[PDB]
Amino acid sequence: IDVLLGADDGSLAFVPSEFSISPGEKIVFKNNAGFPHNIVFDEDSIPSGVDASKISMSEEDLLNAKGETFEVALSNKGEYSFYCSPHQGAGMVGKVTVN
Amino acid sequence: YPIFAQQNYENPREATGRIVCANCHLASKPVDIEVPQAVLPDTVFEAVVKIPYDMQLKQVLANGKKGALNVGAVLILPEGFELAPPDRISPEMKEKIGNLSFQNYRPNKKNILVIGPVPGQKYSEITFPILAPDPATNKDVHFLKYPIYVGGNRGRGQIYPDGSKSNNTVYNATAGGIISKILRKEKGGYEITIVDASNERQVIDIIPRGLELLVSEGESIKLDQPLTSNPNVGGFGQGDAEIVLQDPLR
Ligand code: HEC
Ligand SMILES: [Cu+2]
Repeated sequence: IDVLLGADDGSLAFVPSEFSISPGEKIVFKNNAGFPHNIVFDEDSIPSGVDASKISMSEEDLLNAKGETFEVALSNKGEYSFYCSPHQGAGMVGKVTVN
Repeated sequence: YPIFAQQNYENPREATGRIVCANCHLASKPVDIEVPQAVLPDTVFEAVVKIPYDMQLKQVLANGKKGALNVGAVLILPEGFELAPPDRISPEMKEKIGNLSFQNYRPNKKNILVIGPVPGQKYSEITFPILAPDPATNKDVHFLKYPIYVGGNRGRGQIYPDGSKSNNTVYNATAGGIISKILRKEKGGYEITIVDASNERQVIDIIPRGLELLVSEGESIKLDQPLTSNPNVGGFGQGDAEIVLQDPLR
């Protein structure tokens, strides 16, 4: 599934922000508008036993050019809450469910 | 951020005179602005805004870790005044503005400029290159004293645009009673169980990571009593200046 970082009107949001995927399916986050952006998974809001360092960017890492992508495949089932560290207060947050 | 005010507030100054960043940026901290006493028509001048704060302060970042603060500001100029173009900006002034990108609050509002978030260690004082208008080429601009308003913020805000609180604010108890259990979570954060003996009701208040608790198990808490410390070290402030668009004669 492809998720845009920043809407086509410059809105600070993941498009889509809430979606479901099968285990092993890849999620391609691509820089679209309002960058720099990054994708960080909430360590306290993912399925138990999952290492957030294996599926997220570092809070200090950033995608600062249009078209830059970060790909990740989730296998454990459950809900995963993620966010953009610099725009988390903007409401640039999302949640993916692996079913 | 300056984009949250631009996205849902058509004008940044409210009828009370308060700038809309104070709706989410709740701590008050001083902001300063130095502007030349008078300027001539069609001349570039600099509006320097100061957003000072102790630089050894570390705020709670959106993931619980502590880090440095970022600065942002909104400059409200009179109609006719706008950001000076690049060909009119001197080289002694281009190194002063670093490499900041001043954006218009909205494409129709060319007299309201916003900048940030930018790192506070580098931009505690920002220089806005403004071009003074010309009354001979603008019939609504006159040689008069004009008000200039500025809003300066440093640190993460407390409320998001949907009304949700961030982890950079105080977490209050949603019910009075006695704390029967405090579950310290694996990756940080807490789960506090309050037994409201007066209403025979059990409520669980969840606290995010990056915040330390001020309560112990078996302690009696009142409704809205602060259960954690206030982790906000930033704040928003506003100031105003008066500029005289001067006639080149007398
Ligand atoms: C509520 C809708 C807000 C309005 C209006 C404004 N800001 Fe804001 N800002 C808000 C939040 C919740 C956050 C935190 C985002 C996060 O998760 O980190 C912010 C953050 C900033 C920052 C960056 C702080 C830092 O990283 O240290 C700055 C520089 C900032 N905000 C400035 C600012 C200004 C000047 C505004 C008025 C135009 C403004 N914000 C409005 C919430 C809200
Ligand atoms: Cu982002």
